[PDB]
Amino acid sequence: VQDLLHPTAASEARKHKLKTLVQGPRSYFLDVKCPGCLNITTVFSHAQTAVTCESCSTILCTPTGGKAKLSEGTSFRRK
Amino acid sequence: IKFESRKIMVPPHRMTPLRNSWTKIYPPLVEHLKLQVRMNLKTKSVELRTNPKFTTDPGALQKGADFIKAFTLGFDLDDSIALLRLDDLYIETFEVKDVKTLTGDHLSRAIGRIAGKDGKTKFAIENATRTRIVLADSKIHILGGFTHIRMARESVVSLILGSPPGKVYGNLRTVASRL
Amino acid sequence: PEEMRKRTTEMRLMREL
Amino acid sequence: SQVFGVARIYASFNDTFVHVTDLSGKETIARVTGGMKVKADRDESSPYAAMLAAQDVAAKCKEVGITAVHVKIRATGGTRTKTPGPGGQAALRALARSGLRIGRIEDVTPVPSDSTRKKGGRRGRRL
Amino acid sequence: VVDPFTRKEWFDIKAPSTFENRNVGKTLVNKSTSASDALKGRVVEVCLADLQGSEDHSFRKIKLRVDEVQGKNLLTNFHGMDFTTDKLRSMVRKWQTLIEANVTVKTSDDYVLRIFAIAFTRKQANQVKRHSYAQSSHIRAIRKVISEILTKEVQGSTLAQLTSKLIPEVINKEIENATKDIFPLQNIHVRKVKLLKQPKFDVGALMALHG
RNA sequence: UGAAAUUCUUGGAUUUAUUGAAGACUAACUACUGCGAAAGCAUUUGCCAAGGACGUUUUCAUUAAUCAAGAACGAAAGUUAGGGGAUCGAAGAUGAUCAGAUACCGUCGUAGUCUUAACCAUAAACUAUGCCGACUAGGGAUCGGGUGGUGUUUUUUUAAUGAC
Ligand SMILES: [Mg+2]
Ligand SMILES: [Mg+2]
Ligand SMILES: [Mg+2]
Ligand SMILES: [Mg+2]
Ligand SMILES: [Mg+2]
Ligand SMILES: [Mg+2]
Ligand SMILES: [Zn+2]
Repeated sequence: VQDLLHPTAASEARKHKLKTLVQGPRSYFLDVKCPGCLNITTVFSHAQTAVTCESCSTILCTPTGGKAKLSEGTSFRRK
Repeated sequence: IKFESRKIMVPPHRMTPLRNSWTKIYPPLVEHLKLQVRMNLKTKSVELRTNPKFTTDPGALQKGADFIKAFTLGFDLDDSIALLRLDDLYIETFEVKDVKTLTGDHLSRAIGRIAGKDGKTKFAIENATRTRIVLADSKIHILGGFTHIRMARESVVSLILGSPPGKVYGNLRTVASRL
Repeated sequence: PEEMRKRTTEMRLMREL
Repeated sequence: SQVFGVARIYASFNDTFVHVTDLSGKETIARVTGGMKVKADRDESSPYAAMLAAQDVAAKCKEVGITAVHVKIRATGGTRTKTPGPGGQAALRALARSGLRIGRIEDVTPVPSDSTRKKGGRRGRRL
Repeated sequence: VVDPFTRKEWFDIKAPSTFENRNVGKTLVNKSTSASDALKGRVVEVCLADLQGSEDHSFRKIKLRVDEVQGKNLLTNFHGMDFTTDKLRSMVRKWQTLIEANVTVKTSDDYVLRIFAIAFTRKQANQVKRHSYAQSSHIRAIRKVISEILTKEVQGSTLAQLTSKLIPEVINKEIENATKDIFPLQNIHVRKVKLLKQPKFDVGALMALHG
């Protein structure tokens, strides 16, 4: 037995994004630090574009089927 | 009695039954036929050889190979042993598509018709015709005397072409009485 | 260990079944 | 001291051939068929016919000098059945009993990748 | 009125130096009235086990064609390779994908030939699925890899060198190494070799092959 | 063939080996599994456009469901005009017409089967079961995508991928 008004956090975490009590995105944004210039760039987790660092024009992420794959050597933090 | 060898490759789906029945397979081969038996696990092929100092019957090697082959096709051990016991047994093999190009559910029903409910139809042919039948998917093998396998083949083929089992069953009684 | 191989076989038979 | 030939066995529905030739296959050593050893055309495919044919070639080959044969058994193949019949099986057994050394046994039936239509028709054949 | 074998004459066939056992039996032909013309172009197929004296090659056959005659010795040259039907029927099994490739290529000797290679998918050690089907992308990639490999070895070699590679099955191991990352495989074999076209005959290149 | 006979055959049949030509078809892998609106679709490689599902904190903002009229495709057979014509083969001919489990068998085979440009628009075209939307049990298998693991294997330098 479960309470629909107050679902368990793990239960909601298992469900699809649109099937929760109040639908919301499971994506997030990241601060990616370019290996060269050490500046921070905001990158979408599921980015569909090869985000490039504006100063150095270096590839920070590459698109894939779902989450974008971050370039090797790029440090990241969740924002 | 010169040094000769035979190799009979075992298909994978017959290896496990070969394991459980190996205890009853090498005695007749090594004792009556005086054959040197072995299975090459690396090649998964049963190897038989004539021992020149011991083997005496020239037809032992070929007789043994057919016995292994009969078990390989799917015939029970005791039925295969009949090849060692006798010398006038042969194996007839033919496919469903040879008789009639059946596909999809038509092929499934043809196999079901030959076997019959609870295998009754297959046993009916086997008893009346004094033969053993192995129904491997669309591949049919018949074992028995030459005149006998032809009779069983005709009864099987009539089933493939669409003849109902009931009518074929009555025909089996008639030929059985003649036998 | 080799007991893990035994586990895979038991699952394989159950799947084939 | 050991000369090899090749023993080609063609096991059809209505007859069995036993043909022994040199290794290349161009030169024929002895060809005997089920019909040449039986009085009634019904029994030409009979195993008994094959045994007589196999024994005759086995005797003839020993006269020539051939002392061992590689068996290449085949059926009609093509759009028809692919497995050798009892006539072929009987011929193989007789050859072994003859004392002629059997080198290697392989099935060389003509198997089509995909073939023309079969003579039966839509309703089948071989009533 | 004439027993044909009174007039026949026997000839001993000798195989290339690339094979261990040169003695490969004998044949017969009518005595010259010439015997050479009938002898030339004659093709003999023999299992590799006999030529190498090892049962590891029980499922492979080599066709050698007669090219020269000297003093009852028939000097032959490599003409083709194939597998026995029983072995092929053994490998081809249910619940797996069959990947077959063919490539037409000419050796350094202008010997145009066609190589057919076959392979099958296999399930991992810990795999539990019944089947090991490969997605069509993987099949296409493996086929491309096999084609490139076969072209590379054939083009950069002579026909004798090609046979010397065929006997130990190095090409199969090379294919296995190249395709290891794409998808696991089994029964990788060079199924067949056809010799389509031939260059101008050079008796020197045959005598050198036969020593 | 149940036994024969029409048929081919000492001018070499059937069988054997080395080739060559033609036209179809893609075995085994092959599985109610995959794809397509349906009919249907199975050798490799390339080009052309098309498509579902999945991922998206992208965009428009009711643009949607069902559908007389009207239109596109529609197995097999079939018609018109060229091409091709290997196999099988309606029609037609012909051998035998004895024997009931093997009782319709054999041989030659026109149209067709294949293809190009158009007609025809029918099937047990079947899940004998309209389309759209909502809700109502558990279980583990499979196909495509995605997420998670400090899981095995490979990469036999690591690794990262790929496969499990
Ligand atoms: Mg698929
Ligand atoms: Mg879409
Ligand atoms: Mg229309
Ligand atoms: Mg026309
Ligand atoms: Mg349909
Ligand atoms: Mg509904
Ligand atoms: Zn930078």
